[PDB]
Amino acid sequence: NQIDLNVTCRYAGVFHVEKNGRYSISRTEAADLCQAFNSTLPTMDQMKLALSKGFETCRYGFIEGNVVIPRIHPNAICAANHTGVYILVTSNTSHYDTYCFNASAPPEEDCTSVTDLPNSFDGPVTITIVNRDGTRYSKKGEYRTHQEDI
Ligand SMILES: Cc1cc(C(=O)N(C(C)C)C2CC2)no1
Repeated sequence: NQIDLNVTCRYAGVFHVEKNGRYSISRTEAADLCQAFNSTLPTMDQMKLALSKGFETCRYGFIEGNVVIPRIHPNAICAANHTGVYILVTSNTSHYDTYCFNASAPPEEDCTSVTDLPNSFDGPVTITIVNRDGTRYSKKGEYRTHQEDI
């Protein structure tokens, strides 16, 4: 009973979370997952400030109100070569990665590793945070509050 959560650097408190190496998070699960990191889904303004500090990914993820990809450099296979916060307009499907916002993180680029999941609750799952440098933090718990996300 295991969940892998790949996380990034934080930029103005904003970071990306990919679950189990595939698009697999619902919007309800995303809010709960960010809450386990004492975080919330970013607002569009928070995401734009993070972009300005150096944040970009090549993955769709929830923010408050939309699913987006922050882009700095144009790349044909990432958000159709767009720059800025690219907003997903048309999709059949509901599951993506998520972004999260932690207000207590440093104001600009923070590329230290994540070493805690501070607000998960009691449960049976081995949750492993996987940093980009491969370092891992694991703890037994749960973060999903909606049964249909389990
Ligand atoms: C202590 C401490 C802080 C971190 C860290 O990188 N975090 C990021 C994801 C905002 C916070 C939620 C735990 N890891 O350990």
